[PDB]
Amino acid sequence: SYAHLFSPLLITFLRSAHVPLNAEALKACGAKYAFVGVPFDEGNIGKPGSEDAPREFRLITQEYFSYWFEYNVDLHGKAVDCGDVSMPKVSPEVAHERIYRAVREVLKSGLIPIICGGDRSISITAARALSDHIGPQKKMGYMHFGAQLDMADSWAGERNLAPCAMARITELPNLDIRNVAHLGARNAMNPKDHIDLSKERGLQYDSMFDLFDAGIYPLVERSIDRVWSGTDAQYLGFNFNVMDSSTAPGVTSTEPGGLESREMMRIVDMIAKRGGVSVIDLTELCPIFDISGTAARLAACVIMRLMASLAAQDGDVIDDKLRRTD
Amino acid sequence: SYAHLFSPLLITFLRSAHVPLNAEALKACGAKYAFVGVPFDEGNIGKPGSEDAPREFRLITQEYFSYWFEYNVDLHGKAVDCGDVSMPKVSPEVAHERIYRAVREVLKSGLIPIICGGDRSISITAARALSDHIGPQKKMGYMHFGAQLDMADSWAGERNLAPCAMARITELPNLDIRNVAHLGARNAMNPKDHIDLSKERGLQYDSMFDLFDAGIYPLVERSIDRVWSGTDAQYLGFNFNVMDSSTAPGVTSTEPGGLESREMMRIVDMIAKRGGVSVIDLTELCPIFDISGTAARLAACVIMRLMASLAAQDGDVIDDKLRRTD
Amino acid sequence: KWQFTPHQHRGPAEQFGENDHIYSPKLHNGSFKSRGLATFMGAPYCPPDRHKIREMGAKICFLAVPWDQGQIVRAGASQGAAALRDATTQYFPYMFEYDVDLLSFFRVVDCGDVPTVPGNNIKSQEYTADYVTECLEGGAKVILFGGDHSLPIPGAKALSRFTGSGKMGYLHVDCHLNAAPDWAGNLITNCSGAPRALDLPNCNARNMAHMGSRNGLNPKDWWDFYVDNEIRVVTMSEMIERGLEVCANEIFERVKKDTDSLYFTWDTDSIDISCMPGNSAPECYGLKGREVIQLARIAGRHGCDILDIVEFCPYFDPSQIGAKMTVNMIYHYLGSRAQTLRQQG
Ligand SMILES: [Zn+2]
Repeated sequence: SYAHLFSPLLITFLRSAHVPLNAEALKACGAKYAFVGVPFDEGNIGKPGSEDAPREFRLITQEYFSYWFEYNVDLHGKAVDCGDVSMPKVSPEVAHERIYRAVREVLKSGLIPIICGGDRSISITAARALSDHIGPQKKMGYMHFGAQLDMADSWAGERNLAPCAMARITELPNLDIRNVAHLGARNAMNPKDHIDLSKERGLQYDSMFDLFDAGIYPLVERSIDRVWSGTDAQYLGFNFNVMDSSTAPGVTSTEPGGLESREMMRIVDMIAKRGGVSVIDLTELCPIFDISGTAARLAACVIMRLMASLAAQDGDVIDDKLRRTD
Repeated sequence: SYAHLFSPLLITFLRSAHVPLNAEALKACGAKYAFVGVPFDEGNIGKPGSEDAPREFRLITQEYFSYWFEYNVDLHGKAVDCGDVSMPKVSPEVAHERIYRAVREVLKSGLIPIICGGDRSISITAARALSDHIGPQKKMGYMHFGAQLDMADSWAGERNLAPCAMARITELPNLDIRNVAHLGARNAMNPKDHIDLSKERGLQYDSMFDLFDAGIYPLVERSIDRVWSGTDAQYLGFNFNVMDSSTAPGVTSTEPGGLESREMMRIVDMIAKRGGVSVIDLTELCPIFDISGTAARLAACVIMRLMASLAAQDGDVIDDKLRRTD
Repeated sequence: KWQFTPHQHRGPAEQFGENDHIYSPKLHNGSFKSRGLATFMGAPYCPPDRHKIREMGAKICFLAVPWDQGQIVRAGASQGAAALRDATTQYFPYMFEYDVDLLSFFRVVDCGDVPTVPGNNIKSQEYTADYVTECLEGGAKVILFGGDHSLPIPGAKALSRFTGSGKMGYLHVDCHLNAAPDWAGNLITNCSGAPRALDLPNCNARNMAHMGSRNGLNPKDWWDFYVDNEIRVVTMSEMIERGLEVCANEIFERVKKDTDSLYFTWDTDSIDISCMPGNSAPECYGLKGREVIQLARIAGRHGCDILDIVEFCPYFDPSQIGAKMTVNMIYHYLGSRAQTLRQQG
């Protein structure tokens, strides 16, 4: 029935069905994406709040309809929600082990994990999962949006906190540095060793100033091509402090001088042109700092528009001629 | 040591050292800038709250790392904090005499005062202090960003309230009107007598509409040249209601349709190209109206980026060969 | 009849100068810090009564329509008019950008609020139409301040009736397409402004348009309405690509072509959530601050008979940004309108 497309006559992403975190159940359910909540923040060295993001994000998504008229796409059924990875507190070794297993398990199903943190360090283990999934004879690419490089070889004596995340990810043996993009870095939360390691490893990050200097889209397109050309799987990650402060207040560490929502919506379409992605993460939403749920809404529209734009690319559209009077 | 440049192992501006308002002590301390809090609000004709701005501004600045990778500059040591000017309540003439003496004293040291209000009338007194400091044989320039002209010859019969600020500043005897700039004026908090008095004196203000019609930067450059070319000292002030409401909600009198964060950051660099400033002020931050510290954080980033850009123009950069774990 | 005190306050320190309201206050601070008994723009109160309006010679009536129980989303817009009125105390009625004294140019009056009958959308909308009728029959153009987006139903009804054998255009600027034939059977909720306008006898599809839409709070039938009736939609995407001035000017030409009157409803959720968090259903990917003022300016150059502004909910904005944006939407419309009339002689 198509009643849900039209004006009328459980806490899950997009009001989607729950399916257990089980490869066989996921393979049989008919969906293309699987939402996984990861309320973990032991990687966070800044202000708390990310642990409530998965709940807030689900709830915001429940307010949109499944139909996206700009794309002539319905998302109903495209996703399901696996709930949350359950973690013991002050137990970081074992938390990461469980996250790793969960992402391997979704990947085994063939569905695309949508991983909602929680803090940015969860990317390390989700990325390592995709690395292991595809294995040493395939090539991965990686794209991340954020204001911070997170290129700390170590931080405060540790090696897997959020500021080390790219230093660990760029070490994955089937991620060639030339297939790695990092967009939006700016302002001062970027210590000199983050730059020095980048230059040492050849990480061709696109600073926010590089982006503005290039009119944004030309340089984004180049970095999309590096990540998607000649790669077998691509990991896409968001920290919405890539956005200007006014546009995404409810994040762990907001930064002035970022992207506008209209520029991110064009960037989502540019990504969608390549016709697929293997994993999607969003981390560092921080709903206690949010006004009218601005950051959560921005994130929800970005994720849903990427789903819808990918569907439109795949020609997976609704019949134009359907009318409420059927 | 340079440990602060790198990933790790009193409320003051930038967590800087406290140094007394003392010409001799300031000259000796090594810093180039001296932060002066001025929590005076009795020139305010509008909504209350600016008294709290010096504290809230300082607190945001304590969150920043001192190293700016976009400029390759370290701000550690570049500033000290002189605390707040001691001022009586319900005695504005005496308050303004205290501000005067505080500003002359910092200027006597050769350091650049960074003066944080508080209400816009504090600029009258700081600007007069700079006028008198340089003396009758020197030429001053003055540039201010704000949505209001503040050209009331009188207001409620009074002559030194906030909306009178530009009417008083443009009377300083070593400030030629040709060396005065005012950028961003817009909307209806600009009564006809402010326009008339501007025309009468030949104040060549750049309205927000004029700036947009010009694509902003071609006109800002022309006004920067008028203030810096051929003057001996330059006064730069900010009311962050020059910014679009979206990126400055927490100001005394927020205004829609203004500068966005990236545009002000480009303006800061264009100013820095001129290789110096004599006084920096910011007034009318109003934290009770702020949305997740947005205005205060934009203000902080503007001020710190101006310091960094200025250091970069001066070649005061960090040795690139320096590495962590030294 | 048409009398106001410059800078509000009477008693011993009253001001009486004929133009004192366009200048810095002289004996006191007026209402810039404390609101007192402020009307919209400090204008005279005038009951919404064709006799009183006519006799004052008022050419602009500000009327609030706080009704917020005609809608499907959440209540709140009932509180917006008070925040709007309060916000006008932070401005003069003189706009230097147009060199116009709005208050004397238009002889603006504040007609207070349209009364409501709680729980009764039918009768509340009848009140609204009757009240708007008085302002029109009094010889004024109208600024209507919502209230939920049910407003253009009685609003356009009234203007349609007043327009008679003439023809009326309708413009709708909204994140949301608002073209439900019905919503769970109800023909006159906030979701059906555009279909209810097309039902008017002198409102034709060729003179209707929508601008500003985006995102997924837009069921397919709302889009199908525009396709099937050949009504132009300019999405937010098209406005960004082709440019605001280009699109706005095309659309105003469209809706005014061979019409006698134009109704323009403007939802505050057309504005990007970064500039307007205080809204019943706020949305990213919208108009930026400068673009809101530019659209207002363009609308003022073309002119409309009724402008409505809806869905502002001040409870969900902790700042003054929402209230002051709504002031500017009105003041730039009026400023540009006066500059245009004056240039036309
Ligand atoms: Zn709407």
